[PDB]
Amino acid sequence: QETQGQAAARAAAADLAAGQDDEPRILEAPAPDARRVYVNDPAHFAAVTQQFVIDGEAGRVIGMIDGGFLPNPVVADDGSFIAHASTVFSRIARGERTDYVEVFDPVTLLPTADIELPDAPRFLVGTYPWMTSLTPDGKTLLFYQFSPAPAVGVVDLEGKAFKRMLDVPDCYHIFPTAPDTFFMHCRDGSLAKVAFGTEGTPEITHTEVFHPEDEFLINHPAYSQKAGRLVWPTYTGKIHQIDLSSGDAKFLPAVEALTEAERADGWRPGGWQQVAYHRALDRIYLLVDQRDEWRHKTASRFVVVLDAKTGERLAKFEMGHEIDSINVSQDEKPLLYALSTGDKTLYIHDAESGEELRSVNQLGHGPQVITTADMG
Amino acid sequence: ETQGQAAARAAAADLAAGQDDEPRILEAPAPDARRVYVNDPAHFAAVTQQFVIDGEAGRVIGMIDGGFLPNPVVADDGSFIAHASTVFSRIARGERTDYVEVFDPVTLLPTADIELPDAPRFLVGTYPWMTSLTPDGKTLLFYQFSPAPAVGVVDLEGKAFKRMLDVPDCYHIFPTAPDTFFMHCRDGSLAKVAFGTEGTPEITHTEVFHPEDEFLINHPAYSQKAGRLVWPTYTGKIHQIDLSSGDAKFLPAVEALTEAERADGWRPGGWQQVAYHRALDRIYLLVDQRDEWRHKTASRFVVVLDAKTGERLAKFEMGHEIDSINVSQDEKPLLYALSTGDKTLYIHDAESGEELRSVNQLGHGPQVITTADMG
Amino acid sequence: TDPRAKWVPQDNDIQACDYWRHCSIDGNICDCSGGSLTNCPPGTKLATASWVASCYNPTDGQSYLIAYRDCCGYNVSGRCPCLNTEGELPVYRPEFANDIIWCFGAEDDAMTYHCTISPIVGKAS
Amino acid sequence: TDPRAKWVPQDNDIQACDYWRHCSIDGNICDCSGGSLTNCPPGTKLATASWVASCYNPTDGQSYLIAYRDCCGYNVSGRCPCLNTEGELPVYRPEFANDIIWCFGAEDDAMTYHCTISPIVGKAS
Amino acid sequence: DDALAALGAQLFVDPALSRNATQSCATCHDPARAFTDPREGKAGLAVSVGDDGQSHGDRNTPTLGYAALVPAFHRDANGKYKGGQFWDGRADDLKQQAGQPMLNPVEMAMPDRAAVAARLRDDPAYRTGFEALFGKGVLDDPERAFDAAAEALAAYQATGEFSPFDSKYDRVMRGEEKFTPLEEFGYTVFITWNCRLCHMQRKQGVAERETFTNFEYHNIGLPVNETAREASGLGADHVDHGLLARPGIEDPAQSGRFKVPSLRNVAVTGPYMHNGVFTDLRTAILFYNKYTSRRPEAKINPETGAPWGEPEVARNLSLAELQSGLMLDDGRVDALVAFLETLTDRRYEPLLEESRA
Amino acid sequence: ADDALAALGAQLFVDPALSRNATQSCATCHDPARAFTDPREGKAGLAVSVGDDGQSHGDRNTPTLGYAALVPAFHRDANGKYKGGQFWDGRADDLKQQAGQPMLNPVEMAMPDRAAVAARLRDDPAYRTGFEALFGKGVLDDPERAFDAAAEALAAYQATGEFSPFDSKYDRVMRGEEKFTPLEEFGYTVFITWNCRLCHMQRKQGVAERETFTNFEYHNIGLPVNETAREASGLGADHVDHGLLARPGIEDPAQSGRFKVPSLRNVAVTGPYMHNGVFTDLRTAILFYNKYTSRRPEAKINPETGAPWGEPEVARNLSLAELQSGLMLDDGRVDALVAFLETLTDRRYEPLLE
Ligand code: HEC
Ligand code: HEC
Ligand code: HEC
Ligand code: HEC
Ligand SMILES: [Ca+2]
Ligand SMILES: [Ca+2]
Ligand code: NA
Ligand code: NA
Ligand code: NA
Ligand code: NA
Repeated sequence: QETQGQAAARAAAADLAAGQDDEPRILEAPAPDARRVYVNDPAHFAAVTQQFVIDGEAGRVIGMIDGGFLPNPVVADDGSFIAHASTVFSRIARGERTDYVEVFDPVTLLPTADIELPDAPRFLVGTYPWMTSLTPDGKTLLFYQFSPAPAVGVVDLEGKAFKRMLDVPDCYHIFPTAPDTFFMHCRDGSLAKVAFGTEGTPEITHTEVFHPEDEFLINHPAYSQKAGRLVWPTYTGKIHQIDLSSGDAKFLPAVEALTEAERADGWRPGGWQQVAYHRALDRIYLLVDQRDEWRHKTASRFVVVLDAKTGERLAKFEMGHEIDSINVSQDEKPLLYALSTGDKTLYIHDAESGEELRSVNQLGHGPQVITTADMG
Repeated sequence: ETQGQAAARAAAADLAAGQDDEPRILEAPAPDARRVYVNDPAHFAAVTQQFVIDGEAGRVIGMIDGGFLPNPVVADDGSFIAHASTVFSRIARGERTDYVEVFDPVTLLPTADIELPDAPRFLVGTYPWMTSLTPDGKTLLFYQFSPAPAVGVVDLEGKAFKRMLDVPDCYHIFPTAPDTFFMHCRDGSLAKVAFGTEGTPEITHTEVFHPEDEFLINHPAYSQKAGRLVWPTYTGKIHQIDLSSGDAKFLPAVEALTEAERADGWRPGGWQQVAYHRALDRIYLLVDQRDEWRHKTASRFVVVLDAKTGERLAKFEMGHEIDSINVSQDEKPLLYALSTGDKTLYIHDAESGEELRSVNQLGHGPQVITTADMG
Repeated sequence: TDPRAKWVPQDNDIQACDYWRHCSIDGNICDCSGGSLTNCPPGTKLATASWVASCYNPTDGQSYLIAYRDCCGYNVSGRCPCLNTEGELPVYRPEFANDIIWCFGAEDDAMTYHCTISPIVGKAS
Repeated sequence: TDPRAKWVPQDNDIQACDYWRHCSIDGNICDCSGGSLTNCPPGTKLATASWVASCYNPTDGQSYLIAYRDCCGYNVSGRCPCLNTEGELPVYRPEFANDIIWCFGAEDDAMTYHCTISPIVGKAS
Repeated sequence: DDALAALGAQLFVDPALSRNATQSCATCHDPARAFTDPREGKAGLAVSVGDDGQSHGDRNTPTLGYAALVPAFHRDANGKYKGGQFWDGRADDLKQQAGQPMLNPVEMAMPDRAAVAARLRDDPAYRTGFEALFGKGVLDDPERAFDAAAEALAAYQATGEFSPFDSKYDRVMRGEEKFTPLEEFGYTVFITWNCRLCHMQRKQGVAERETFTNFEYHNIGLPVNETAREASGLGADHVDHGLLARPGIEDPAQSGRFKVPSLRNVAVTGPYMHNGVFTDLRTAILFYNKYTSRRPEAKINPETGAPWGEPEVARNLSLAELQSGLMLDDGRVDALVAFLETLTDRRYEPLLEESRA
Repeated sequence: ADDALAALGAQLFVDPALSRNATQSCATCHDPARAFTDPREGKAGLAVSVGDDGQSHGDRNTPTLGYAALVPAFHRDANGKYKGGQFWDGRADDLKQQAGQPMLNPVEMAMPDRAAVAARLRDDPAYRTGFEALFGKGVLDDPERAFDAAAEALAAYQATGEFSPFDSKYDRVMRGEEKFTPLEEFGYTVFITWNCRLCHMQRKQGVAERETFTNFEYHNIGLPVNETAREASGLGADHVDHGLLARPGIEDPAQSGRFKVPSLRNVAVTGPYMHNGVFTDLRTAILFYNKYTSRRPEAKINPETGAPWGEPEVARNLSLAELQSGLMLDDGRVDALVAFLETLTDRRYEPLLE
């Protein structure tokens, strides 16, 4: 029953009674592990923003990181560092713009690199996790640029330098598969494979077109880099799965997250990070609710869980709150994270039973993005 | 009809008439006695906002962004506004830059951006009289606490920081002339500080006007044009000092609360607890019943008293948790009542006390109301 | 009040999120921070870029294209926030996508988001 | 909780605004952003300056001086905000004054406010 | 009304209005080509040849289609010059424009108002037609006759024949047809990209008779058309100052600004711009990517394979509108071409099929 | 036996037979009438003390023995810092290890060796009885046992309530017996909130049971050489007092110039101040800290001389993190700190305050 605050008070009281001396200092966070979860608050487009580092097992904030305008957070899967690409202005929201990448030590949270990006080249957009992406070796960060045209910036994290912009076709998002290769999703309904050396034009190859013009693939797909599994819902809860693990795209059988009867009774996915994927269980989790067709970014109160191989529904959870984003820890007996932008609260659930275990409130102004590391 | 209804009807009529209008950047209406500014220090956030409000219509007519705990000022004559502000190279970390911006009060564009060398501002929850303009509008003075009380002199007309003035152990800045201002000292005197373009300033103290056991609040009211400094204590005794001649003349203290009210737990409380209307010579004080050490909490009442006699003129039940008050300085004033918790400015008739209108969604923790005395 | 219910436009209050021109607005209504329905507030910079939506006007029964141009160069106003998504498509159809900061073209290279205006730019079709 | 009623300390929860050592805290409790009762969160800088208050400990009947030292160099945490003012005096008695950002002495010249710790520094006289 | 327009119809195709009787308005403004000049001269189709059979103009002959919707020259409510006729707006309105080609020695070359009045007096149907509308002896007074002819021609240009509003675009807007998916995408790009800043009548709201121009004056930084400049004989030193050439405009800030052309029938009225510098529609669209694209190809004119060339007038460019921060990829260029082609009047759809080929 | 050992110490403490020419005892330099410090004027005033040969001067100021029994043996604390020991440089581990050093130091009591000391002990029949009751037959015939035993006795005596009575005004106030004046109270508040607390309080947080206003750590506060004392000591114009780095076993150059934080108990009556007695007046020692924080030009001047303080004797390893607090003490707060420090005077030395 005892809360963190109570346990802390008891410990402070025992130390005082014992005459224990202790030097006030700066704390280090505990070692990154599978139950650490990061929550980013884009703060409804505010000029400065915050990320909260959370122990999901305790439901406790263990650290924070400040950011600028609409930063893109990334987390190395092996737990060795975290980074973001951010944007500041010389007079709050006016004046000279500077875009930069910071890399941070995951335990001290100090910055270990601050790499300027020339000519203010980031895409300023409500936050999509796969618009800035680490390669599997953690040595390169790739960020998306929209203006003047779609392009991808290559940032060397090891030598702590921007390298160059790559020209790409009319495509979006970045799913890295190798030190020198990533995929994007193109307007024409194909994926593009982009393979880049140290200099010169990248080699670009398209897949088959895998969805028609009027099937809408959401801005927040789930991507497991370790599995090479890209899980891409549409507005109706149809789920495309692409296996990129061979280095080339293989299209898996499509699954429906909702049944025909649910679709006829107004059920549709809705929210921000609407989909999660657990790699070891090979399971998909989708935020859904009954909604008009053009209310696709509103919160949802339910999560369906399905087997990714068969499309078989495994569970349907009533979340008990207005949930915008979900994700999962990637360990055995995972947690299911359910973040409410309106409540500014992360609800932590058992992913098996659906039950709310604990919660962490006061997460900024408009928190939206949950990131975890797959350390397994 | 509400503003948004009237605007919907106008837009519908222009559409039905085929009226074309170029989308463009608006100018705010001319500064007038009923414009009111509300600064949001946002509970010590690294960036902050100021809201420019037409107090007559209850309409936001503009905003101005600021950095960490900026100090706003407004020229009484309406010719400009300005603030001293502080930014950092990486949000809240890295190299600090302190600066003054002056803004045109119609376009809101910055007309000066004046760097203050060596990050000299005092970072404190916002007190209006910690940064102040001289009455000619040519000089901005700001307070420094570290390493010691000092006052910085910024020339607005030549757009340049001038120098720091060493002062005694004293606080706040109440300018009285192009070259002179007063401060409140720990020893309980005021210090008169007269400064040249160089040389130590000339500093002289008044007599001690309050003992060590009376606590004078961080937010006195000061009318530069009347020269009146109105200074409440935690119990609602009010010191008044007349600086109109250029030198301090002490006036009798008045009590804002009766002896029976004091016995029954009434004390001022809030942030800007006191306002002063120049033409009516009246004081307004936020009061409630409260424990003696709950002096920064909101108050639900305002008392109004005649500054010459101390006589109570009204007691208003405000109907909301009010943290700060101020008044317009025109002949029939508005009484502004800002609630930090509601993030809302309530606009009252100062004579009757009745709430006329409100302006909500004023940032995160709005605290400071400023008006111009254009009279 | 039900966030998931079909959105229902009105032509009587431009400061409310159900005003008919706001059918795919994302951010804050400029009329609430000293702009107007189709003008930016003082001190901010009007973008030339936009996302578009076709919004039905219940008054005259026409659908109009609304070009959502941002006013940029100030921190977000924090007044009259709204997010509607009628006809709104994902980012790879960017002409209809509303998470993007549509501040391109604004004077002084301004790119921070303050609020959005809702001018009609043409007939839908 | 009546905000104007006399403040009542407890010794059972350090994250609540009525914890006995928070009797003149202004800002945010560091324990709620990854510090502890007497340590700063990761990535922040511990000031050496403080304002002080005599706070009564109901567990042992003693009054202690608490030094409210700030953790600096980060934007305000926004978690567990409290403002108490037991014994708090105006700015011209700064040792007891708590609107001041007590960041002096912090490493890297850090002067932005993140949160405040509540260590006991001596017995109250 | 009707009778005035019917007189102008006859005058419009009457070669007796040229000195040596070889050309009419319709020679350069051929109704089979959306009222533009199909004739090949020394600079191809970039500029037109006058009645003496040698003299070339220095500007491209524009369509007369929809010219009747252009307001008279004025300063608008935003402080901007607007409306008028010719690429530089030097004529106030159609009536003031009409007698100019008739007296211009590089065009129809009539020596004077008196010589035109003599020709009108020769045709028995003109004496009858004009006197019925203007009073007896109208044709015996050279300034009366000349004004009356210009008024007739202006009335003829204001008829439905010149502005029919029957393009695919118009049919789509009333629901008779739908855009193809490419045309729809082109309409959406045109409306949301910077093209809408200059090539729609209104800044906001809707036009009842949209002609895809705001009638303003802009310097989009085009190079000299070298073969046209040569042919026109104006010299290696010549600068076409555009709107600054209008009498009573003196401000150098107007140098090099030209009237935004209506995009109706644009797919069939190549070559493009005030000097016909670009032969193909797609090239005219790609020109705008010089201000936005970072790719080296954006600098190259695809018709020459060489850089575009320096602007004839390197100042006063409309950079706030042109430097939009967004480049048109090839898929959006294709979509813009498809959209602009829907702006072809019905009777020019077979012509369009020829230009597409 | 606890009492017996300390009573033997009481005797040794005042016995000039422990000095070569028998002109001095521990009480000569550590005079009980002056909070166990040296009232005698030498060539450098009261800055340094004169030994038994009537000529040799030390190079450091004689510190009080009051409260020195509360100092832990030299060690490394939980935070990684050196702490405790005796002498300004911590070179003795504890009081027992310290005691025999003045006895044998040729600039102090000047006994030639431990055998010389044992012989003085044997020459006196009261010692023979007292030593053997405590340590065993023959303890005084064995120079190294005798000398160890003498040192233990002296250490035990220094641990008696007499050297550490805890009866200052500060103590009476903390026991609830009386109140501080407003000035003394403000002084205590200033002491606690300003950087003095970082070094001159036993604990980092919490309260000490027996507070002696020092954390027993080692700090270089950047003091200049006391010229007249350095002259008097005869150590030479090139000599550097390296403080803690002189302790055998310490080799790290980062320890050069660091000295043990002194207890501020009885500070008002034990002038002149610092390890070399450079400042005569308590107020000057407080004002010295303003050199690191104040922007006023007076802060660069030593008010005793009207001249700049002088360069640090060791201009490396200064405790700048602590010293550069960003806040200047005005004259009001200096007055308050003097009033507070005076309340740390033991009751028996209150008459010395004027
Ligand atoms: C020899 C070729 C030629 C003939 C014959 C000719 N025009 Fe033109 N027309 C031009 C050219 C070239 C321009 C553009 C000239 C300029 O901008 O300075 C022009 C421009 C115009 C315009 C302005 C349209 C716009 O968008 O600015 C109108 C109206 C016009 N002509 C009507 C007439 C009428 C009526 C006649 C018969 C009296 C006529 N034209 C005879 C070549 C000719
Ligand atoms: C700043 C105003 C402006 C913008 C923005 C603009 N144009 Fe133009 N456009 C002009 C002007 C003025 C001309 C005539 C220029 C000249 O000939 O000197 C013109 C000429 C054209 C022509 C040739 C028409 C003819 O009859 O010769 C085409 C096609 C055209 N524009 C298409 C577009 C498209 C498509 C876009 C958006 C990608 C666009 N323009 C953006 C002002 C603009
Ligand atoms: C000639 C003067 C003189 C005599 C005699 C003398 N002392 Fe000292 N004492 C000093 C000086 C000077 C210091 C500081 C020396 C240093 O730090 O190197 C000192 C330091 C000490 C210290 C260390 C205290 C501290 O705070 O570090 C102790 C304990 C001490 N003396 C005890 C004794 C005892 C016991 C005797 C008699 C055996 C004695 N003293 C005799 C002058 C003297
Ligand atoms: C960084 C640690 C540190 C801080 C902070 C500090 N002191 Fe000290 N203090 C010392 C050390 C070490 C000495 C002995 C220095 C030496 O002599 O080499 C000393 C000596 C003194 C003495 C002389 C005592 C004696 O017996 O000679 C006084 C008085 C004193 N300090 C008062 C203060 C006051 C008052 C403050 C706050 C303004 C303060 N100190 C801040 C470390 C500190
Ligand atoms: Ca043409
Ligand atoms: Ca001494
Ligand atoms: Na040519
Ligand atoms: Na002209
Ligand atoms: Na000396
Ligand atoms: Na050593």
